[PDB]
Parts: sequence; structure tokens; C-alpha cells
Amino acid sequence: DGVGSSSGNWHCDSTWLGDRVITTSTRTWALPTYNNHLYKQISNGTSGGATNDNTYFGYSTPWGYFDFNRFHCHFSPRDWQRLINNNWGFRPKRLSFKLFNIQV
Amino acid sequence: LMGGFGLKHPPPQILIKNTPVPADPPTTFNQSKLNSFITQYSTGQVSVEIEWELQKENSKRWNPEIQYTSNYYKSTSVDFAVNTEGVYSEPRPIGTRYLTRNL
Ligand code: NA
Repeated sequence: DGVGSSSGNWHCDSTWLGDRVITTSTRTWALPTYNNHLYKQISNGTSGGATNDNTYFGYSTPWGYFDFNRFHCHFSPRDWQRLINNNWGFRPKRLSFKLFNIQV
Repeated sequence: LMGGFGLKHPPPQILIKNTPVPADPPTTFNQSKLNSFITQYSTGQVSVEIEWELQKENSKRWNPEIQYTSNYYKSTSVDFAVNTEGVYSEPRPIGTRYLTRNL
């Protein structure tokens, strides 16, 4: 693990094996500093014109998060077509996640 | 040229015939070949099983491909099905070239 060594490769692919299909996707991301490194109480009441149906209390944090809860994060259009045109069903079994080639 | 696979040793021709069954012959000998036969025909079932090898598609094309599909909207009858009269019909010719491949 050094400054001059990559800590991972680009894995983007799909393989169909029978009653299984494995999707793999890699992306490049960017993360800024959020909230000026702070935690902040955020709220919205019924003042001004804000209706009661929209009130809330919570917090914003200095953290970011990864999300891939969207099918196109894993299936290319063609793969999605291969899936829906030939199978009565499908479901997730297991996953691997990786963060690498980090640069600050 | 009409399409298909050219074979030096194609599936063999399968010939079939009902054996002639003489109707009564004369009572005194005669040289002539019989020409009077019992009227008959045959019927039965026939089975053909063929094993085909498939060459799976290995494309990295990102966007969806063209695909043969049934029509979506309502219709008087179902394509590739029978009539109210029990007649089966093939509404259109269906080719084989939907997926794509680079040169
Ligand atoms: Na059809």
C-alpha cells in the first residue's frame, strides 16, 4: 500500500452463468467537505407559509454515504433487456463492495 | 441459396409405402402381373427429435437490442394460433437476425 501503487482495478462487467448473473460496476466519485465539518440541528416549523404537513426536526452531518439502490447502477440497458426478456423472476443473493485509489 | 445448411451427407430420405394386397386372383394361372388390389391406406404417428448447438451472444453493446416481439394492442385473434374455425396460421415470416454484432 503505497503512494505510487494503485489499490484496485476497474471492474465493470456482467457474466451470465445459468440461474445466476453477476453484475459488476465501478465509478469515480468526489466527496467535498460537508457542513464545514459540523453537525447541525435543522428544523422546519409552521411559521411563514410552511404547512404543518411538512414540519420536521433532525440533523445534517459532515458525512457522505454510498448508494447503489437503483437497478441501473448494476445493469446496463442491454443486460436489463437480457434479464426481462427471458426470466420469470430474479433476486439479489450477495454483494461485494470496494473503495480504492483514494486521493485527497 | 434458398437458405440453410449445406451438407454433403444430409439427413437420409425416409421412404414409406403401403404393401400391395392382391384382391382375389383368377382360379386358373395367368402370366400377367396382378392389377386388382384391395383398397387401403395407412396412418400412424411420426417423431423427430433434433439436438441443436447454440452459440451464445457475448456483446458489450450498452444500449438495448432489437427483438422480435408479439404485438401489444388488442386484435381480433392471436398471432400464431388457431381460427374460430380451428385453422392455424403464420401471420408473418420470422427471420433470425435481431441481435447485433460488430464486423
Ligand atoms: Na407474434
